[PDB]
Amino acid sequence: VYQEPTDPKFPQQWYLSGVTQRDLNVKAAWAQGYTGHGIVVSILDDGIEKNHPDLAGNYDPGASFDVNDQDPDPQPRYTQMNDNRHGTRCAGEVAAVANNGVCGVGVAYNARIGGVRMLDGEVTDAVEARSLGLNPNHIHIYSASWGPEDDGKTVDGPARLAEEAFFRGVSQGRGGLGSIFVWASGNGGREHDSCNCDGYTNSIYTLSISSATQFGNVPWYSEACSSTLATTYSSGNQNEKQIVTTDLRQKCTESHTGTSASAPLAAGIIALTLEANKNLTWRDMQHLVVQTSKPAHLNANDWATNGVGRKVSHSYGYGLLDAGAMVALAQNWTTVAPQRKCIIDILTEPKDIGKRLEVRKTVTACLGEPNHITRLEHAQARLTLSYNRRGDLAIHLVSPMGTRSTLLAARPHDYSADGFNDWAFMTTHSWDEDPSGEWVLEIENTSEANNYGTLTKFTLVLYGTASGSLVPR
Amino acid sequence: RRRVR
Ligand SMILES: [Ca+2]
Ligand SMILES: [Ca+2]
Ligand SMILES: [Ca+2]
Ligand SMILES: [Cl-]
Ligand code: NA
Ligand code: NA
Ligand code: NA
Ligand code: NA
Repeated sequence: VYQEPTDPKFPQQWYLSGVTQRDLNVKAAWAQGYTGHGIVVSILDDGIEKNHPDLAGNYDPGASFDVNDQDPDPQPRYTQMNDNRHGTRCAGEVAAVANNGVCGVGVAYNARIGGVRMLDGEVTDAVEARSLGLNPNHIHIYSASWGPEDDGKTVDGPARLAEEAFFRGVSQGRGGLGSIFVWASGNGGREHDSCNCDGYTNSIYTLSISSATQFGNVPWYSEACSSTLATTYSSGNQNEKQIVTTDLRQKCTESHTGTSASAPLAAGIIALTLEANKNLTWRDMQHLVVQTSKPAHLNANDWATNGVGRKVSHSYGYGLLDAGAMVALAQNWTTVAPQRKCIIDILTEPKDIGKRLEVRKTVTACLGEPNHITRLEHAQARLTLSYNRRGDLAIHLVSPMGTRSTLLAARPHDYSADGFNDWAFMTTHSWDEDPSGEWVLEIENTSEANNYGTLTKFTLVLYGTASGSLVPR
Repeated sequence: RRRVR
């Protein structure tokens, strides 16, 4: 009885549905009755063409603002180079109108879509904070296909106002259930960038989303890191198809590309999921992503099975999003228990790094206390260290269940002598593991140079609960 | 740029 969209470019939307099973299984969610109705998504970017033939029907001024010019109207600034097309492309991936004879369809083609014009100007901490904190009891899901520069030498994250916006959003947004923040993990693949050097993707409050090519490969632009949660399809080489979406000047494009295309698709899938259960918290949503994402037929050299039997890759997180599985699991979902936080200061003295440093610590994870954690969610290694050439470092963290997370891989372009100042390297790879027992931090010099430095602080921060585990996969 | 697309 469900009739798939008739839009002219819908047959080119290979990532929404195919018989090949190289897709996000979005039609299966549409057939269950979930198309995004009642859900509000905002695209934080360079503006949104609110009069676009394939966005006007879903456009929501309540989900929109212009922070660059301080006005309500997020219309892009038109230039000859069409520099401000980026947000309009992202928006159509989420919520382009279906069955209207124009272009293709959004993942959540009955959701309401807005945009925050905030990248077309100097993007300060205050600009980010006003954007992330926009109308947080009307907008459900925020999508951000932007971040710190992907030059492979930057270590940067949200400053104080933006970090406050994240915390306010997950605590008080969406009626106390928490704003959903979806982040593109980055385009720094060619620079050998790591998305753990990016505090937006590295945040526990964002769902960081990576990309896979049509043929199931790690795209040239992809950044590997342990903070990535899951993956959606995007562009690859010139024999692989690309993303079909709304373009600036009321046009349709079949060549949207990069990390920028993956976050909006994830935001659309999450919109469908919220429609299936409006009572999901921001942490519920990450649990659903972990449990339902699919590694199958994604190619990587680093797939590993964690302590609860789930396959995880630094290129892909838990794998490809599966919209049908998300909405099915969401319907009878039991809200997770309140989040506990266990802070473990690991060092008793500073340690010289030299060629290699291994720090082992057996922990009880707040045994006997109200923040006792037996079911891990995010884990952070907050490191403070000095070093003469930062990009020569590789850092690994091994959980008691034997799961080895690459917190930091070598970055050939990172020549910095600034080290790390309480940088919160985050891993999702030990999700649902029991964190009691021996943790191992490994810091190594990957170069033949005679480098030198000192690890002066290692705080292991565990988040999670103490109830409700599933039998391991 | 501090932040890029
Ligand atoms: Ca404006
Ligand atoms: Ca359409
Ligand atoms: Ca990056
Ligand atoms: Cl916290
Ligand atoms: Na709350
Ligand atoms: Na994140
Ligand atoms: Na243990
Ligand atoms: Na051991």
